[PDB]
Amino acid sequence: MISGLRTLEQSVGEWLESIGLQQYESKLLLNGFDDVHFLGSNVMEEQDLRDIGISDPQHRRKLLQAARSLPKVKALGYDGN
Repeated sequence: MISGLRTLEQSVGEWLESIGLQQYESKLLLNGFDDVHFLGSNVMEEQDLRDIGISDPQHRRKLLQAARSLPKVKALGYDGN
């Protein structure tokens, strides 16, 4: 999703709360993955979400979309602001 309407200051809880996965926050926190400024750095692959607990499809594809949709991402084409 090249587009997205979100806040420029959201934490793990709130972030996951916007998608309804705040319940799995504990898993994303106990795995030292709470770093919101790493969602774009860390691999954040399916296996990563599975190792923490998120082994669901609607929970893996969602966390991967909201994670990659974040700023500071490897430019692939067409620069923007």
